[PDB]
Amino acid sequence: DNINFANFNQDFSCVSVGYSNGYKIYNCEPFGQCYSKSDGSIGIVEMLFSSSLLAIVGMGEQHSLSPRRLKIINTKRQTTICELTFPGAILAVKLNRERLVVLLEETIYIYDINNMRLLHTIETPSNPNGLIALSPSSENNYLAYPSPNGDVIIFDAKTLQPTSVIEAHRTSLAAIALSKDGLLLATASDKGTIIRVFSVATGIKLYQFRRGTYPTKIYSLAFSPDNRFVIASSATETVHIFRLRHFASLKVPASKETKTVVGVGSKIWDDLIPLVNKKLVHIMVITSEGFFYKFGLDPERGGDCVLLHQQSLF
Repeated sequence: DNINFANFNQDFSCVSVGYSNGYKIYNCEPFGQCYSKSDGSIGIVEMLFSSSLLAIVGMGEQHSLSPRRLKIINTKRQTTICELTFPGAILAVKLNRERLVVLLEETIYIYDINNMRLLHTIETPSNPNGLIALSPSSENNYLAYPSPNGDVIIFDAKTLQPTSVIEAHRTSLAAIALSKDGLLLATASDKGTIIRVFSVATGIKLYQFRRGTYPTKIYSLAFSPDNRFVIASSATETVHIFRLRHFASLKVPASKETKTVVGVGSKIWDDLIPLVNKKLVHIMVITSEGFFYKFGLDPERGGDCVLLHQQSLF
């Protein structure tokens, strides 16, 4: 394909992948397949941390799979928890320990993941690019989604009330992300010149970073799990690392306008590199072509990140 879909789980410790003939789970550290399952064509396959709970959506209409349907399964018990049938293409599925959120182009569905009770529905301006962020923290259980121009609505998925409207950018968003603890929001507009970081709990703009001079498509934002860094990849295939312009950067070895998703490992590693050992933050890049590139970031010195490993998800 080489792949239909690939995403990190919530703490960047695994990657889930959908293919024309099934889905796989990979551990990031060390890299290797830890689950495989033959099936139909899989469009979305999302994890719940490293539990055995998977959320699965078909790519294309099949007998037992569809883009309009969500299957919640348990890999250990090898059972189906439920299936939910929606009135249109599922653009995104996000999860934490208290909530399941399902995104359609003009509707957000919020579930209690414990009993699968539909808790609340949100009608929205068209979100064809399927932008959404859901806090991995049940204590700070916030949901962020755009409301076009570049407004971001913050929603309290615990109390089911709106919290704030953040005027992130003048034009429509290209990318969005929340921190591990749910408390920081990072944004970029479709112009991708400026990256912003907001306090979710107060709406306060904490940071602002210039990605570059000329506009570009930002594919992906991510926080380090300690809130020390925010990362951004784009169509130029330059990935920038901003420490809360760049403290560090790296170049993804892929053609221009290759879509990427980025993640950062939670631990600092004592990598042996040409010899010295350097304690490095691991930045991971998944390309639409199914390539997995792991770079090492010097949290002290920054600069251009060394490529540590290339893997393949196919």
